[PDB]
This record gives sequence, C-alpha cells and structure tokens, in this order.
Amino acid sequence: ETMIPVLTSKKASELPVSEVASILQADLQNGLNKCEVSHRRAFHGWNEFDISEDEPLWKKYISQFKNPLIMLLLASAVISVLMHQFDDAVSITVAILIVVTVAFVQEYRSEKSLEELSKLVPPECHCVREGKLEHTLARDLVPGDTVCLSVGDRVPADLRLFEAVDLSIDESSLTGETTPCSKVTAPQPAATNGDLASRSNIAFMGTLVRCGKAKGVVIGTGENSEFGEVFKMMQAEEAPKTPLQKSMDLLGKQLSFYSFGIIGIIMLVGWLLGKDILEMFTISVSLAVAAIPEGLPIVVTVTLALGVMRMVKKRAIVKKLPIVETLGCCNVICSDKTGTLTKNEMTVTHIFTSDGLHAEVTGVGYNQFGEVIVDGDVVHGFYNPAVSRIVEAGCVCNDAVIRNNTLMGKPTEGALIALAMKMGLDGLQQDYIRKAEYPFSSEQKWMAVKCVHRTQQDRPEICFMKGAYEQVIKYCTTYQSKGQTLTLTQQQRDVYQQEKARMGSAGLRVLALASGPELGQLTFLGLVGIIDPPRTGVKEAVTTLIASGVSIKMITGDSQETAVAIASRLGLYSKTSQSVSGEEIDAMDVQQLSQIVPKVAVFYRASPRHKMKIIKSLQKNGSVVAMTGDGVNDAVALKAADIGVAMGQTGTDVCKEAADMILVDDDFQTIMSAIEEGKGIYNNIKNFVRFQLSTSIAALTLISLATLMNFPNPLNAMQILWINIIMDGPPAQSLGVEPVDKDVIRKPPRNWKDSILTKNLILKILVSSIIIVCGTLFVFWRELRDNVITPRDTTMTFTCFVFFDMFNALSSRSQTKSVFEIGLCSNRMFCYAVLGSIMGQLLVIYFPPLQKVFQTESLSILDLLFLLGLTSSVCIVAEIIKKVERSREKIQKHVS
Ligand SMILES: [Ca+2]
Repeated sequence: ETMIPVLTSKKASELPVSEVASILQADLQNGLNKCEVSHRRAFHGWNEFDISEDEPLWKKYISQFKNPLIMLLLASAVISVLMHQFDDAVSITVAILIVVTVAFVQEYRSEKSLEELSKLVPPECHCVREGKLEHTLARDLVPGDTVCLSVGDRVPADLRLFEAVDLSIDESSLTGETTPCSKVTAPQPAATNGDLASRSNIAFMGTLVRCGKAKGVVIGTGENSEFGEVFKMMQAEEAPKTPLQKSMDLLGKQLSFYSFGIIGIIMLVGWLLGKDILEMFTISVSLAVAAIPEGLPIVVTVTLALGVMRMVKKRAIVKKLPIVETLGCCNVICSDKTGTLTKNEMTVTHIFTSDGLHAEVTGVGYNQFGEVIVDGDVVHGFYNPAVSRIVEAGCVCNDAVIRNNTLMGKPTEGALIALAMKMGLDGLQQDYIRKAEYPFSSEQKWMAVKCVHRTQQDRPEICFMKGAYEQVIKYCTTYQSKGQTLTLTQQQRDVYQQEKARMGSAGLRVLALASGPELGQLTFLGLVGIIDPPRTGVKEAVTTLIASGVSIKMITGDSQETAVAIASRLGLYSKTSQSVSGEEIDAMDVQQLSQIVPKVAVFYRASPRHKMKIIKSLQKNGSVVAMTGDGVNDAVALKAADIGVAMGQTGTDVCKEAADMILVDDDFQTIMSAIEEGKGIYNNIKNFVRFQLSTSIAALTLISLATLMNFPNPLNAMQILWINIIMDGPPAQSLGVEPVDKDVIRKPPRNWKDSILTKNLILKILVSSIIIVCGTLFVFWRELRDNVITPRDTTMTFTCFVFFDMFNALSSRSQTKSVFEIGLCSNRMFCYAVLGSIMGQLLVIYFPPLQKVFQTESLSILDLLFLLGLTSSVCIVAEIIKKVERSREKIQKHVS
C-alpha cells in the first residue's frame, strides 16, 4: 500500500518541503499516529546502527587453547600418554578441562559486563505525534516523524527542515569545520553538491545545535544515511585505557617475569640433583600458570563496572571509564548556587513585624513542611495579629499560585504563598474579591490591589501594599503598635532602615508589606526575609567533605552579602577566607591569582569566562576540580577542565554528550557517594592484589623449600592447579567484589603519584606468607615421622594449604577494619563461593573418581578438626595486628 521509500539527503534537499512531505506521507503539524509509527517500525526497524555479529561460545572455547602454557601442559600430557602412564595423563587432562571451563566462565562474565556497560546514556530527542509534543528516545524515531530542535539539543537523525529561526548547528564532528553554518528552509540547487559544504537545508545526524529553534521531518534513520556510514565506521573502536589499568598491567608483567625467572631457577636447581624430569617440568609449568596474573585486569574491569552500576543505582550516571579513578583524588571539589547547593526555589526565612518581634520560618520549598516560630512559640493561623496581617496582605495581594508543589510566576511571590500556606492560610486569597489591580513594573518596583471581603462586601475597601522598602514607606503614614495605630515618625523609619540593612547584610531579599484603605494613607505591616535556602543534606555533606580535607569552592552570580551568608550558614567560610569579585577576575587573570585561590571560597557576579579563568588557575598549581554547570556557555568549562559533574534534569544535551558524568537529581549529595564507591573499588583492588601476592609467595616459597634439599614435595600438578583456581577463580572474584565500607569518606584524598603496593600491605603479605609456609612445613614434618606415607602427606598438606588460603581470603577482606566489624556474613556471594569451594574440596577428597584423579586418600574427623584448628593461626594474628594498629591510631588521634 504505497510503501514509504527512504529519501537520501541530496534528494530530500533538492525537492521542496511539500514534495518531501507528500513522498514520506508525513503530517507537518499533527505528526504521525501510533499505529503508523508501529508499522514503520515493523518495516524499517530500530533507529540504531547495525550491530556486528559476535563469535559464538565455541569460538572463545577454542581461542583459550592459546597462551601456550596450556600447550606445554598438553605436550606433557601426550608425552605421558606415550610413556604408558594413563592415570596421570587423564588426571592432567581433566584438570586442563576444568581450568579452561573456569576461564571460559570468567571471560564470559567479563565480556558480558563490558558489553552491558554501554546502555547507561541513551540518545534523547523530542518528537511531535497526534498533535502533541512527546518526549521519546531517538531509537523510536521512524521516517516521516516531526522532531523539534532546540538550543543545545543533539540531532537524533537526518531531517528535512521546513521551519527554522536563526539555526546554528555544529558539524565539526561530521565535517571538521569549526565554524557553525546557518541553516535555511528553502530548497538548494542540485548542482551545488559535493560534500556538504553548502547543505543548509538538510539536518544531519550526530551534529550539535548551538543556537536557534527549528522543526524538521526525518528522512532516514539507522543505516540509511549519507554520513551514517561515516559515524558507524567511527564507532566500534577500542576505548582508551585508564592509567590504573596500565599500572595494573605493568605490575602483572613484572610479577610474571619474576615468577618465570624463579620457576626457571628452581627447575634448574632441581634438575641439578637426582629427580624426575617430567614430573618436575610439569609441576614447574603448573606453578608458572598459577603465579601469573590472568584475573587481575579482569577483576579490575568487573569491579569498575560494578562501582559504575552502583553509582547508576544512585542519582548519578558515569560515562567514561578513566574518570572514576579520579573521583577519589578530587580535592578542589567545586559547586555553584541555584541548583547545586541550593534548590532553585525561594523560601521566606525571617519575618520582622511593625512591633519589632522577630519570626523564624522553618522548612524549604513550596510545601507544607515547615513552621513559623515567634519567641520560641509556633504561630498558626491568626494567633499572632502582627504576622497574620502581613501574611494576609501578602497572600491576598498576589498573582502567583502553587499547584502540586509547582510554581509559575514570580519566585519571590511564590515563596510568599508558601509562607502563608505553611500555617494554613492558602484559602485566604479566595476570601477576597479584587476590584482594581496595579501590575508590577521595574520603574515603580511595587504593586498593589484593591479588594473587599467576599462575604463582607459592606466593609470598606482594603488596599494591600508591597514592594521595595523605599517605595512602600512613601505611601505609609501610620503603623500598628500592639493593636494600636500610631503615626510613623522618623525614628521608627530609621529603625526600619537599619533592620532592612541588617537583613540585606545577611543575604535576605528585602520585601516590604503594608495595608490600608487607600493609597497614601496605608498602614505599614512589616518586612519579610527571602533567601534561597540550602538543600536538606548540603550542610552535612559540606561539613563531611571539609573535615576530611576536600576543599569546597563556591561560585555564584549574586551579591557579596548573599554569597557570604550562604557560605557562613553552610561551613564554606572560615576565619581566614577572602572573596574575589568578577571584575577583579577579569582585570587580572592567571599569574597572581593562584597565590590567593587556595584561600578563597566565594565567587560572586561571575561568568563562564571567569569559570575558565578559575579552572586554569586551579589546574596551574595542580589539583582535581569538580566544576559544574548546565547550558551552552558551560560547555568548554566542562571540556577543558577536570571531571565535569553536570545535571541531567535542567541541563542540556551538550553537557550530557560532550562532557563527563551527569547527575539526574541535581543535588550535591551524589558526589560523596561516587567518591566512596571509587575508594571502595580501590580498596577491593588492593585486597585482591594483597591476597594474590600472599598466596603466590607462600606457594613459591613452599615449593622452593621442598626442592632445595631434595625434599619430597607435597603438591603435584593437579593440586597446584586447584590452588591456582582457588586463588584466581570464584574466590578471587568474591574478594574483588565487596560492598564499600562507611569509613573511607574520612580518609584524606588519594594523590595521583601513589602506588598500590604500600609498605603496610607488603609487610602483611610477607607475614601471612611466612605464617602459612611455617604451618604447612610443620604439618608436613609432623606427618612424616615414619618416613613412608605417599598419599596422606600430600592430601593433608593440600587441604591445609586450601584452608590457609580460605582463611587468608577471610582475613584480607579489609585492611583497617577487622572481619568482626563488617560481620561474618556480609557478602552473600562471597559466602556462596566459600561454601562451593568447601564442597569441591570435600568432593575431591572423598569421591573415588576424584581420589584417583587427584591421588587423594580419605582423611578422618580428628585430622580435619586438627587442620581447622591449626589453619586459624593466621587469621587471628592478622586480626590482632589490625586491632593493635587501629587502637594505636585512635590513641594517637585522641592525645593529639
Ligand atoms: Ca594464576
């Protein structure tokens, strides 16, 4: 039924708007209906670049026959096959299959996580359907739809522009031209077409709209696009690696080189004396496999993805991989007023009446949560006549209303309706009938209305007056004093002026109120203090950030008094803290301000140019900044600077596409969560590195001590492989995945020039390795008195090493906190992995097939109990060492 063809960009440009609309059967005003949209979905499909088919599971299963350590293991297996030892060959083959299976599961999990770490930020756009503007994903778009383009929005697909008002889009990512090209709606000549270089009529996908508003009819989605192929071939590229990943890779390479050298030296030493060449060779190969970091980058990727997704569970979205590691190193965290530290709503805080009483108003927002307190007493309704007359004049003589906690109109007035409604006087506005109105003007700086009571129309007309103090006081001749009307004198006017000055010096926006029968004979009522209030948890968050050592810098555009009052009421201001004006920032720029920027916290009457200036100065001495901002002017401030914390609620697509991580709640409380998640990721990486190093060093020391004087070794190739999978499998992932502890927020910020392997961690590694080696050697010498026991010594030493590794994993959960504080059962999956490892060890020890495979002899209850009692000699030592360390730290802090 007249299938809609896909119009290419050149063709859609060459015919006029009407012909293109007729071809696409597109309604320019009402848009497309849902049924036709679904039909075009069924025919065309998803508006998204065709995916590249991924290799099946057996491709990856075969691909793990690379890294030829397994190749020499299979060579040893087939050599044993040719040497007529079927049992050992089949055992090593079964161990090989188990190793490749576990590596396959680990690789599948890592690749699935990496692939799933691509849907955090979907494309967004606006479309018009059935005559209504709908907010829908760009993946929904089908040709023929009408999409509205605004300032800062990202173009979702190719469109044919029919209406445009001073359009300005950036094609630098598509054409390389730094100069935006103005767009028109008239059709372009066909002869003027090579590359774009002129195409001001057709909108291209992926470009960024800089200025202007327009509407267009989409001509093509997905694969069908002229530069859609260019964008597709630009995509599917390898993302850059974070410096932490490079450091981890370097550490792994160094560890692998040292392990290979040690293994070669040990093998040569063993071959120097009389031993078995094949058994020692395969044992050395298994040890080289064990002591090589193959799960370190994998677990780093999984823990980074888990932290990013945990932040996503919170009210924050993180895009870039190498941005997360810089969250914990931030020390110059910055913020701004009107949205970050203070909700973008006005709230009245202080009320001063004509009789001089001071009233404090609690609560924030245009809601009923809050109270008005006068001299320690809560005032509701008309209990206090002085405040009641003020709120009556405010509510009756007002034009703004509040619906579902949403305000339209003047924010200063809306704060006044909120204040009046807080005590239950929302319906007082409907109780009066307005007769005459005087609208607010910038010249007069005041407004008033004349009204009478709805049910008491016989009463004389009452005029309610408000505005700036200098204008209100001119029409006021009398004032109320404890229920008595007295003439306004000069002394009371001076008192009023000094009260206004005091309020202004404290950040209060001064608004006056009055009431009377007619203009010029009005009776004054009092003053109201309007101030942008801080959010719920901004004060506590700022205090916690400052206590750790993270300096907070505040930049705003209001007056000095309001900014300094906000800083003082939050904690940013201190005894020694200056403030720099925007004009001073403009006059002198880079050289002599960096010597004063570490001791400043307030920037008022600033600008995006001043934002760039302070960013450059703060980056000159060397620090990590957290500059925020939304819109178009705050794009470079998030590009050239450090982590660009942006807002996904009131922000534009520029700060959500061409910038760093974004917030969906527009609050300051979502930064400490990201910092804690990053520090927890770092702690998990440190714990995994410590455990892996400790177990590898212990195993290598045990094997070297067995080899040195031709001592009969207790672990064969299969047992070494099982220890390796224990140290680099489900238990390794369980150690690497751990919930964050609520103590890293007090830690000082991490420096960029830091190292994972600290002195304390290294000392603990050697302590644990020495304890494990000593315990295993003691068990081996205890069992080896009769000098002839082939199966039981190996079985018991292997199970003792397994128990020691499990206890070391239990102890290495935290570095500064004992396992008792976090609880025995904190990570459910860690406990599941521990139970699975215990079950596997029991199956290996008891199952006759596993007994034949691993050369295992069944133990008894008494031996198992003795081994469990002996294997605890490391966990308790680590726990008491940590307890002593934290007690000493607490004592030193207390006596400081
Ligand atoms: Ca390994």
